[PDB]
Amino acid sequence: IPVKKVEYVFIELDKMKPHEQLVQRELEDFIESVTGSGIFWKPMLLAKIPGTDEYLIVDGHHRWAGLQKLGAKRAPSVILDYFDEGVKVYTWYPAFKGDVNKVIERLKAEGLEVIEDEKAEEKAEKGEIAFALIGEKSFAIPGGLEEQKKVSKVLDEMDQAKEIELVYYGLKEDAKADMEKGEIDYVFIRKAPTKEEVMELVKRGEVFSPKTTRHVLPFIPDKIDVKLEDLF
Ligand code: NA
Repeated sequence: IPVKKVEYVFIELDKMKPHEQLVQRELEDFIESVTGSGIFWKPMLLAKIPGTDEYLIVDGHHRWAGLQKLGAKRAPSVILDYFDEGVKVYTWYPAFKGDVNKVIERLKAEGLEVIEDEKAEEKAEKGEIAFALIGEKSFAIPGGLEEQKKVSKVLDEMDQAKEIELVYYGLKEDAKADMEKGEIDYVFIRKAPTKEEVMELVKRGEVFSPKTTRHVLPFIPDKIDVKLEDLF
């Protein structure tokens, strides 16, 4: 898709509402980058929540949260019509380099079930279980939203402890191709939400587990060049 210079507008951070949780490494990396470079270059993508003067964060949770942590006030933003057909939503695929037996033990310690099930991926994609865990073997992790959050918490902890390397793939096919090559061991598969589900969630004040949405527009917003000091 084409890159397009789009006009941004500064929006106050306190008007932005998240729809998903954070990955600690991504939060800390953003803070390190923006303070080290002094430049904010990737605009927030926002959509107004109907009946309010608040915005759904479409893209930029880690940027918003990092700026809030730094004590900033505003961020450059592109305002979208969320239900325009050009706005599409997919998901991310958490994958790891590491020992699946250690991951499974940690998942079970958090009260999750991990069940060998050759239909796990199909069930996950239908929204019937929290995640499928797919590699040499195929496991179902039953549940829904709360169980997805428990899985993600374990992964973030193991990422921080360097027990695994935790990476997020945009495309399931890419994760599977890298597993074939021996670059990753297992991938977690869940169903993407619909846009209607995202907006319903933010309207009730709730959030998904980290990296639940991956939004795509008909164009790529060109990068911008805003000084960090201008956000305060
Ligand atoms: Na997202």
